[PDB]
Amino acid sequence: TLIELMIVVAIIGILAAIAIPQYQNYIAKSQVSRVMSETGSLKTVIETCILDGKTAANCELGWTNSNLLG
Amino acid sequence: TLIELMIVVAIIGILAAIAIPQYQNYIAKSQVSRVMSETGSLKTVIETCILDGKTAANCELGWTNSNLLG
Repeated sequence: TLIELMIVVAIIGILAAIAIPQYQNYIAKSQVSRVMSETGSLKTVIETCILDGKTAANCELGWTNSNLLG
Repeated sequence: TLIELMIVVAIIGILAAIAIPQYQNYIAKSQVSRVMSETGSLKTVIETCILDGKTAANCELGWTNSNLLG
């Protein structure tokens, strides 16, 4: 019957119009948190350099490239 | 001969006096059935409008004029 197909179309339209929870707030936040870790891991060496008295060129950084540009 | 003509007249009288089967019922029933179908065709759009939440003025009918006023 036509009414059943029209009900099916109405259900499809209802499902297609679901509200998107704006996921950008999540992803970016996690990314920032990740940076908060990586740069934080450097606090160990820099302090160890400063308390040792080495210059900037003599301070060895065990830094590996991060895909978020650090 | 006269008797042959009178027999012809009698046969004409019998043929003219046939019983009419009261055909009004068939025409009335057919018209009512077609009005039934035409009005039931609007159930789909009315139900979709009601289940969608539209107001009376915002429900668009596909109705076209019917030669029967119903």
